[PDB]
Amino acid sequence: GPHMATGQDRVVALVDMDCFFVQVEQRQNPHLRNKPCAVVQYKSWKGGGIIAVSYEARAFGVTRSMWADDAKKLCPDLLLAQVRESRGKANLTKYREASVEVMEIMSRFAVIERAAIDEAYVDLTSAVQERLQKLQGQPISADLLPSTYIEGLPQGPTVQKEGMRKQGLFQWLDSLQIDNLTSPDLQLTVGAVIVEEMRAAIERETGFQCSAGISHNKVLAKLACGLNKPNRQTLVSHGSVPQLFSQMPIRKIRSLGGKLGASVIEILGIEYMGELTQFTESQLQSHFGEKNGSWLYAMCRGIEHDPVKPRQLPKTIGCSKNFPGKTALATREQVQWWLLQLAQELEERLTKDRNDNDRVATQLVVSIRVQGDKRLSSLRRCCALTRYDAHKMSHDAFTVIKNCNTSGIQTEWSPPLTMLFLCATKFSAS
DNA sequence: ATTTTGACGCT
DNA sequence: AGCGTCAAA
Ligand SMILES: [Ca+2]
Ligand SMILES: [Mg+2]
Ligand SMILES: [Mg+2]
Repeated sequence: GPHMATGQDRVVALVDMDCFFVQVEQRQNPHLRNKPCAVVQYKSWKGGGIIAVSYEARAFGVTRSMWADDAKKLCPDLLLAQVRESRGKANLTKYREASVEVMEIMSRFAVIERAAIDEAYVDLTSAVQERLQKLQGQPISADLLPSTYIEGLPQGPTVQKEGMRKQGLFQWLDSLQIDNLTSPDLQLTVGAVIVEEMRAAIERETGFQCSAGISHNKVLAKLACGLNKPNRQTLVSHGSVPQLFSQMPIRKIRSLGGKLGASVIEILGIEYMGELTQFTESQLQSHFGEKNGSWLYAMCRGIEHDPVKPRQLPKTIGCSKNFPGKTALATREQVQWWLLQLAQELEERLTKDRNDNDRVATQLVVSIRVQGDKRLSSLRRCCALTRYDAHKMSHDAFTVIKNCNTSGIQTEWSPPLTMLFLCATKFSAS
């Protein structure tokens, strides 16, 4: 009752760019705008692997991970943009730079946590308090929320999408208590007003559209974001959680899409997030561990305390290349040449990072995969990163992995290498 | 023969 | 430290 926390103490948004790499390429090449199109890496093997897909192309069934040759079977007029190749490998610089554009705009509004190349969490609690003080009891107009959905509405006693959106928004705003500055629902609504402004700023200043979720915590904000993509935002209130979770597959909640979620389903014999409420906290801890159990117990009630971390920059800078099938590296010269290629890209990126962000990486992580291992990485070794020099870094990586070559012949490498990975970590101020 | 990333937990 | 899990485009 009066002491039960309800996880309504914060306003958190999650902003996620729509079909991000596709929008970067469509900005650059107007011929691709408003077309079925996809972004592809490499071309010789089956036309290249698709990594991003416009919504027009998704209508034909094109998805990520599809070979372009296969996507063309579903969508013969599919347009393609290729990821840049430098030093023999795909190079994602253009997308990293576009990400910085968006992250810098979002940081004007609030502290952000960079969650991926195209998404960030925003802690809006303080901005909301400020805006409520500015508003001075003034009601919030639907015109301030032109792209907002209120999850769960309309309800109770138009057949077009925008009509339904407005009906739900009208029901929500008609029922708000705008004179109570401590009302969580009002706080979320002001949060959504701010996110409309942030999304408008992103589109105005970059050309890129995005979706967003607004709720009381990161997990619900992320879930909310996906409910009405693209180019829309969704408010998930605390009160919407029971109905929302009553038919929500467990795997849809962030962190439950893999083995742990599968085990929750198998061990407990349930399917939907809401079914978790019938277990005690101790029961959940007994199956999934102390941390996961407490997290599940609160999360299924819509409560999560994970903070929006103040971190706009990536914590690592890495470069990786697979060598599948017959292309596996089987000679020492090959291994050294590709380590050099990777180290040269890494050096370029590190030097730019040092100039932009006043920091230096101090550890180099080398990871490899040998033919015949189901795991992504077969071996990982670290060494000191003391100089931003590609030849030194490639030599040091070779030194730390050379003992993996079983082959009695110095010139031959066995078992062949199917992946090389260099990652700069452990940044210190500079 | 998706590939190329990036964060964080476990022991 | 090295390995594993989960998640982005
Ligand atoms: Ca996205
Ligand atoms: Mg994303
Ligand atoms: Mg995606």
